[PDB]
Amino acid sequence: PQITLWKRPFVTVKVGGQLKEALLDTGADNTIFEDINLPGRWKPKMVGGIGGFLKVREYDQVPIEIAGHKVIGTVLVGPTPVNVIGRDTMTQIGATLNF
Amino acid sequence: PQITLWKRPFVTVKVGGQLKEALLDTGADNTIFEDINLPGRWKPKMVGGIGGFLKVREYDQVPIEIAGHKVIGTVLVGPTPVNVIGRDTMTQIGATLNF
Ligand SMILES: CC(C)CN(C[C@@H](O)[C@H](Cc1ccccc1)NC(=O)O[C@H]1CCOC1)S(=O)(=O)c1ccc(N)cc1
Ligand SMILES: CC(C)CN(C[C@@H](O)[C@H](Cc1ccccc1)NC(=O)O[C@H]1CCOC1)S(=O)(=O)c1ccc(N)cc1
Ligand SMILES: [Cl-]
Ligand SMILES: [Cl-]
Repeated sequence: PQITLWKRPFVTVKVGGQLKEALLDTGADNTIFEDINLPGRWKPKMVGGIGGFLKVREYDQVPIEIAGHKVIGTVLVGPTPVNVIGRDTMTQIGATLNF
Repeated sequence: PQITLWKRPFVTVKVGGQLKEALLDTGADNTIFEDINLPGRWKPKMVGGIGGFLKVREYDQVPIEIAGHKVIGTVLVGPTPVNVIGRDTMTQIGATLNF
């Protein structure tokens, strides 16, 4: 797709085969969801945002699909106010910013 | 330009007569700079993200030079860890995400 930015750029995303929504966020290094339930053990991880630093759960090698693109990546789960697709995943799907 | 996302997408912009670097940020509703002097009146606002909220000054109808274009729009000013160009400004230069 080619999408403009008048509204928040949410996409449908299948993450661990569960159907969710998340914001394509070129300012996010990492991809983070609030309450998807991914199976298994996870690694503690820290992420930083406008307000400070949060402790999140890092789940490795998680399947993610966006726009027909099926990728394997790292997905954080933590108290983010909105689900975000970060640059890690966006480079895997060949996403670019254009103007 | 077509910007890939293997690194953080910084651009140089002019604001308040000064050259500043800012992150092209499709997750940011509005543009925010740290430490700039703008002349008009401002209004106090708050923005939220990862780790909580940030107090900013909202200046309305401010010029920014980004790429080759004069964009007039809202600019927020506050102690953001990184300057960001948000959707409010990117929409005015017809920026799009492509994937
Ligand atoms: C640029 C904003 C962050 C300033 N604001 C918040 C204030 O905490 C602000 C925090 C701050 C100080 C210095 C640099 C950067 C930030 N301290 C402040 O300036 O005092 C200083 C000047 C000398 O002594 C103490 S604000 O404009 O006052 C305000 C208040 C409430 C809301 N909702 C919105 C804005
Ligand atoms: C969380 C999104 C929805 C909103 N933020 C934009 C995001 O791109 C934000 C940009 C940023 C980069 C580095 C340090 C600080 C902030 N990155 C971010 O948090 O990266 C996290 C999530 C995964 O990787 C790490 S914002 O900064 O809170 C924000 C809110 C409102 C306005 N007007 C402008 C900015
Ligand atoms: Cl256990
Ligand atoms: Cl700068």
